[PDB]
Amino acid sequence: QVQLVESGGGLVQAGGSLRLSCAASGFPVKRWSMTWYRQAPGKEREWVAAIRSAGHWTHYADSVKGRFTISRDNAKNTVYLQMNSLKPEDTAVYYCNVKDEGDFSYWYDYWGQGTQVTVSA
Amino acid sequence: MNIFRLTGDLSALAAIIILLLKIWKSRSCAGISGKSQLLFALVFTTRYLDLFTSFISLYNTSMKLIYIACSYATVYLIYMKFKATYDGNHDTFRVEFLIVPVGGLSFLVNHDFSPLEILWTFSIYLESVAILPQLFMISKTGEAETITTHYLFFLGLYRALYLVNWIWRYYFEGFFDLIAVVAGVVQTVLYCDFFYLYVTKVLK
Ligand SMILES: CCCCCCCC/C=C\CCCCCCCC(=O)OC[C@H](O)CO
Repeated sequence: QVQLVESGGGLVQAGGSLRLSCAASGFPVKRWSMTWYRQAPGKEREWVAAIRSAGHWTHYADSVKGRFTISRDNAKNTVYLQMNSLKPEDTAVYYCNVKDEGDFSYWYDYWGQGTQVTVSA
Repeated sequence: MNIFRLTGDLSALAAIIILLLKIWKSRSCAGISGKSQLLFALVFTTRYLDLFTSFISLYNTSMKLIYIACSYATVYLIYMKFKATYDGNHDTFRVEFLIVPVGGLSFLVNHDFSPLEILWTFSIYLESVAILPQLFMISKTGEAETITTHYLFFLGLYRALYLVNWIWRYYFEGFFDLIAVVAGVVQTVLYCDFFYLYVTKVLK
């Protein structure tokens, strides 16, 4: 019913920057949230940054504050994650997750396939 | 997480059905604030207005319909069917002093200035104070013959599961809605005073 596609990953040096994109396809809902996750090799997945469908609210994990910036683009059904000053610890497969914030919409929960991000030391 | 929001919503629906069923089978709405039930009917009407526009699921349309039908039926039983047992002389809270400040607050403090967002913010703020007429009535008479212990349990389970939901989504997903949380805390404290009054005044 809803497809999410992530892009923008690859290999980059330490201190570089990268921008990922989560393009959404399917049938929209009026109120949603989008969250970026990442899963380094052997560790549990952890949320990174979060944004809603409208408003100025953003949220960044302690480890990425000041370095990551999350932004919206509804005219294209896409949400961006700008990654500046990358450290080798940021190496992971990054996933975006979109959730319906409306009531009685418990099973409207979609994830991308993931995009690899590797940061060389 | 979506286990807590689902069981929380179902626990809210259970409370509505319990109150509605209690009034029908006892043929009395003694001790019930018709003003609070009117405010709750107004919460569900404004929150689920996109009933009659966007279709998402059969569970989605029916749950929106179940809440509306049950709240309106409770209002119908109190003010029309069993109006003889309605203690109008004790349900004296002037709800304009709730709706008007809640309406103004929704236009001032919200996440985004749009009709659908203002309407949602209205229903969030109103629900947090919708029980106030019920509190002032029990505080006034010390009785709530129609309020059952199980009714209060499902109201309390609804608030507890929502509290868990806020904590789970914040820690595991980084999501937090300051407006919904702040209004949700006001609502939960108000329900706790509801429970404290029932235990001390009605449960003599
Ligand atoms: C009657 C029930 C109690 C309702 C009590 C409201 C609780 C706080 C909600 C949102 C403020 C958080 C900021 C998010 C929205 C932006 C608002 C803003 O920038 O300024 C308004 C200021 O926060 C005004 O206190």
